[PDB]
Amino acid sequence: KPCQPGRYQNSIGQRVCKPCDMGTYSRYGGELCTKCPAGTVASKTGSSQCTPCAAGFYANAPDSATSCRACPRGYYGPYSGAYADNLGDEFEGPRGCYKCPYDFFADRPGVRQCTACPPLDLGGGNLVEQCTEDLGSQRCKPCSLLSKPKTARTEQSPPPPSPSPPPPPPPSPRPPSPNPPSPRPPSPAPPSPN
Amino acid sequence: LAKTTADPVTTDDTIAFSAGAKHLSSTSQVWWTIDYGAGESSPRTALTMTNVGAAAPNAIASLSNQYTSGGTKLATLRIYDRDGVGANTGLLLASTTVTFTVTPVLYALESAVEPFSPIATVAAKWSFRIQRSKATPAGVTESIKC
Amino acid sequence: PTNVPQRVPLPKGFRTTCFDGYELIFSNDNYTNGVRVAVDAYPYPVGQ
Amino acid sequence: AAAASLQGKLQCFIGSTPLWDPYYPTPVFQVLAAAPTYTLSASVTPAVV
Repeated sequence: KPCQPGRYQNSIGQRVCKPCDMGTYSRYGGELCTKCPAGTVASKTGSSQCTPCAAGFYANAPDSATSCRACPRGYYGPYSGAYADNLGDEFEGPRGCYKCPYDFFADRPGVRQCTACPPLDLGGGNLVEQCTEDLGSQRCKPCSLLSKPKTARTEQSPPPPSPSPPPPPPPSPRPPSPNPPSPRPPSPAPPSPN
Repeated sequence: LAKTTADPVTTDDTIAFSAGAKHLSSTSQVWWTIDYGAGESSPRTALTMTNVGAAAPNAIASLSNQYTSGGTKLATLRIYDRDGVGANTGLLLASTTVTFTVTPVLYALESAVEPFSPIATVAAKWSFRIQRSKATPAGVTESIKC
Repeated sequence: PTNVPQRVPLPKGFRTTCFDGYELIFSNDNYTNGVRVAVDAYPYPVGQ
Repeated sequence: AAAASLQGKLQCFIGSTPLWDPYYPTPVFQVLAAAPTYTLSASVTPAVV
């Protein structure tokens, strides 16, 4: 009998199936447990599936993840499959959390729509724009303060989204009806009279 | 049969596999075919069986093939016992088919028009950038007709 | 953490895991939910 | 005639095999319309340099 999903066996003739490692899933059987592919997390031992965590959160580590947690305060996650690379800027990735720079801010890891600060109103009439000071800042600050022209950082453009999966192929044609059998043997000829 | 090149990216690179046929005792002339994703060998080659069953891999011709598309290959090697040349089908003995997945190459297309809003009765030029996945194979030119 | 065995045939009572806030007990007494109905019902103790 | 919503379709062939799978939809490009006029407004700080 094959080992039920959530366990594995790596030796011929073992009565018991060992439980899969934490942060790893298994299908029906499997010689070894396959770790969660890319930006997902299992978050439990012997789990049958690695759950692809929702947008606004990032996986602890790439591939082998323990628990997806919310992006930091000055951050946002536009895609579900957001995963920290664990090398380079701690908790940023190509599909991971971004800082929503200067114009935008979130300040409460809730949504991917980083808000473009609140434009404060001095008294009743005067209006002033608010810009952050360090890429993604928690609390906005009014403009005309702290050397605006310093802002020189790279501005990337998102790649196009992956296309839709192809439709399932047509099923195998059913077997044809059995052919008719050979006709029955004729009745024996009469004997010679006498 | 085992794949030597490994990491098969469909049409990229070359897919090489080297087989080895063992027979226990009474070793004689065998006919060995190779079957790719579609089509089998017409001459059906010719195997000479020299080693004993102890020595598993015998000297089989190392045939390589360049498949197409991302579909699974399921490379079959059928060995026909009797002849084959004289319009007589041989007997399947081993077969031992192995299948290996591959990774197809996707193409990207980006469009841009000029003028950027089409005025009535005004000519427009649509420029398209075509991007290839990974890199072009070495010494391989491709002519696209769009 | 606690391990969960793959599908084992168990007659009636023995239950691998209960759901949403119930502490598994290895007893013979008849339990529904977590409040009990009868006692010394099952011949051999089973997981309530 | 000038249209508001354009949808162009391109198909490419390296030899016989096409680049765009027929199962997958053909690429569609929305390239705007109506020939908008862009107005530019300036702001300077300070006036004299």
